[PDB]
Amino acid sequence: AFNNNPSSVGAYSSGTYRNLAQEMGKTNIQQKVNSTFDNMFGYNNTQQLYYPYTENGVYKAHYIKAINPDEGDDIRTEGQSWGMTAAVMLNKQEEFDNLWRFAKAYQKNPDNHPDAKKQGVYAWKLKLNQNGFVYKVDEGPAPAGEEYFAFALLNASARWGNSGEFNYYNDAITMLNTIKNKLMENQIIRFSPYIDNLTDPSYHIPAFYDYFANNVTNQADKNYWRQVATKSRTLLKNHFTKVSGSPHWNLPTFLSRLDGSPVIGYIFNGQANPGQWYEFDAWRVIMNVGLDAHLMGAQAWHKSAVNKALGFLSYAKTNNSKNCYEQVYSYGGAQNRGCAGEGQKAANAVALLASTNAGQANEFFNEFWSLSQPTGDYRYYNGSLYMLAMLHVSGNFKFYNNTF
Repeated sequence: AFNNNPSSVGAYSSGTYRNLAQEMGKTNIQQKVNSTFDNMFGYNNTQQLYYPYTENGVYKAHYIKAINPDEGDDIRTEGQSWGMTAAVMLNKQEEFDNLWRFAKAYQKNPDNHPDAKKQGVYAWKLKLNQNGFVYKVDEGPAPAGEEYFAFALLNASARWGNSGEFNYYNDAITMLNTIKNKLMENQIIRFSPYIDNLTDPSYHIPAFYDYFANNVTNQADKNYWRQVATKSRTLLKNHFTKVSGSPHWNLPTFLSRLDGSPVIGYIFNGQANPGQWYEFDAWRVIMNVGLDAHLMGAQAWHKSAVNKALGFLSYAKTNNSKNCYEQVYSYGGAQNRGCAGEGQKAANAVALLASTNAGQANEFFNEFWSLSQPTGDYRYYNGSLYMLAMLHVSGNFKFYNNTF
């Protein structure tokens, strides 16, 4: 029985986590969740994304391989912090520290970096030189990584304690301070440290902030993060209000102004796509809403947000000869980028945690649950979200609080 009226109390306060998959009637879920991790983390160059990093043949750490069939493989912070996240969620501590060692060592920018805006942040692109070593391809942050880096670490601490190799809890504070100091603007997460009145809706994870707050001890910082959470929901609320119907047709967008306006067209050099596109990043907004609705409780905006989004994708599936919804949508029109992949389907599966239309829910869930785990060239992004979505639909994405 899908629970078509999600609690306005969150899983976080109540300690009651939903098991979407279970509700949807499914079976052997934990197996899937586990096999999912196991494959993603097993040496098989198939679903695998977890790769060991050796230097002169002395093992160092592990990293998540952002597998690139076009531009050629690189190493991004996002997928790394995701790795750490899944690890801690599945009590895989061996793997966790492997990835965190890598991150702390190779992704991190020295705090004596000439550029202050780059200091202690995490280089978003790293690559493997033909010689065999890691180096920074791009020294600018992907603030979402640091976001999850912090979240992953707070949990790691709470789960395993900080007497091991890594003092997760301190590592976590540093990160949190970094985000405050290098990745914010009026408490709204930057799309970059260099542009202003700019955010990426897909970075907002209101519940994470609330969580951060409960895991910082001093009364000043509790407020900071509680504020950031308030503003973040507000942001998504507004953003979602703004995308309602014409001209946007209820799909969130790549970039946003802090008021929640979709950034129309190009506004800076390098910008892959126009800001008003529902694309690879925007894929995650309703996924984040679900997560939020689940953990922090479902308000109406949540419900409307996921529903209408999902609705359009549903409605669009009929508007198509190839009988699917597409990867990119501008002003409600198909940008012809092929049919939705596993990661996009995975995203929408989580979104159902705020959904209320049970019919819809079955449409979207059975579509994700039927997929086989991402393999091949485009498997980095899809597999990463597949893994996250696996924890989400299985009652395995939990907030683990530290006690003081």
